[PDB]
Amino acid sequence: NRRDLRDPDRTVIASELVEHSFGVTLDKHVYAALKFTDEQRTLDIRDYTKQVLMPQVSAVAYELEDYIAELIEGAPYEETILIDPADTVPAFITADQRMGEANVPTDSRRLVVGSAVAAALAKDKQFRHADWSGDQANAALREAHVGRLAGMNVIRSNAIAPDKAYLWHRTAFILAYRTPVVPEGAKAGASFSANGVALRWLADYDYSQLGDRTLLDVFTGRKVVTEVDGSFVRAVELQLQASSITIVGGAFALATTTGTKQLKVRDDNGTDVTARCTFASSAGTKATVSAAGLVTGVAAGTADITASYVPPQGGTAKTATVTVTVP
Amino acid sequence: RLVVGSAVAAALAKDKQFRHADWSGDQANAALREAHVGRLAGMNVIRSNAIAPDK
Amino acid sequence: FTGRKVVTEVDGSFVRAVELQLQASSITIVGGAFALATTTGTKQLKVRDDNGTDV
Amino acid sequence: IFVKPELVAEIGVKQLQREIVLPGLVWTNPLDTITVRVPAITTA
Repeated sequence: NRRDLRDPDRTVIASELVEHSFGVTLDKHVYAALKFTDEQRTLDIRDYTKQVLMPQVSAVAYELEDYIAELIEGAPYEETILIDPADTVPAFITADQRMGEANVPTDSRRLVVGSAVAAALAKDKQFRHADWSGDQANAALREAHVGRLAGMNVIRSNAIAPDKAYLWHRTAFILAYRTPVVPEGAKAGASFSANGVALRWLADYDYSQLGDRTLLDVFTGRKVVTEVDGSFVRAVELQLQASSITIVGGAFALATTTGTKQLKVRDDNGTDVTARCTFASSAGTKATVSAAGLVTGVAAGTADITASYVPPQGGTAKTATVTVTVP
Repeated sequence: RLVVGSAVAAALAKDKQFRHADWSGDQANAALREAHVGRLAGMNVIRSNAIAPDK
Repeated sequence: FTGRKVVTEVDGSFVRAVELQLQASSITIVGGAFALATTTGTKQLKVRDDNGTDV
Repeated sequence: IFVKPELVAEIGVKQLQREIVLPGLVWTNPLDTITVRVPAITTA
């Protein structure tokens, strides 16, 4: 506190400190089970390590990647940055200055971008034109790699949404993994490990069901590191805001007079937005459309379907109408 | 001594004078690369979060 | 114990230092449209100024 | 049911704070009051 000299009215007025804390716990049990129905096992399966162990390991690894994936966006993000499709580096500069405002350390800042973000960076004029880029090699034209940008490392990952990027400090997410202890009253298994973390492979013979059953399991726990006041300022999310949408394939008939067609809609950037788009039919009796866009032909003729998408930047929802000719 | 805020530094990085390598004149192109303006005018640039970012 | 002082000139002008201020073109409220929290809640509104700094 | 202790740890979790850059860039003078003389400039 600031004290006025030669005027004692606010004598002392001391201060204090309160140390904070947060808890991290294991709450998920990632497991993959396979019943083998022994009579099938005697003739169907040929290589136990090839067509059984490898698929299980791959499934567990991809499940762990997905577990990281929903945890990445499962945080109280404040802003979306709203990267302009044409000019993209101002968005990165804004994200960097937002991180700097929160006094986040610059060292060990991991940035992961999607395929659409990399495509937008490649399409950007400031990275193609050598006079606007600096490097005479022009990697944007000779290749597709973008390189270092705004003091960050670009890593492509398809697990996250293509029109999404995440820049987080090293101490932002807490992931804990526990290898299950092999029981002393069961057949000995193995110590298969995928991407560093070790899994437990427990196999048992079910005499009641005349089968063999195996399980690959591992314990895990997740935590999002946030401030005391509930302000997650240790990471930033960048979104590729869109300006137009269109239904892929243009005009189409369908399949037949009594068929189905899974309609798909893509934005101008080139990202799938089918899940987050609504579909309306102006000729519902002529053509029936589902919530996910699966239009079903109930009556032969000509109809129209309008797909609406809420823009990430906000405002009016972009609409696109496509005709259909049900045979 | 010249001291700029977060907003001023962000605008300097976003300036076309420094962003464009041909206009900046530096083949390193520090604006697109690791964010740092460097020497501006006849002095250096000091980044401080204590002062107002817009001033 | 500390003491503050600004070194002005004899005429009465502070020409030994200068301040630079960023311009503002438009202001936008964060989050666009929002409901609130409930029928009897509170919400701390925040507004941008197209530059990044808080106003 | 087994009673267990509690664990409180600390691994690289530092609260965000400011940076001391402004001090040292100003004319600091040690030490009632301090008066600084202003030299005079004559005319011809």
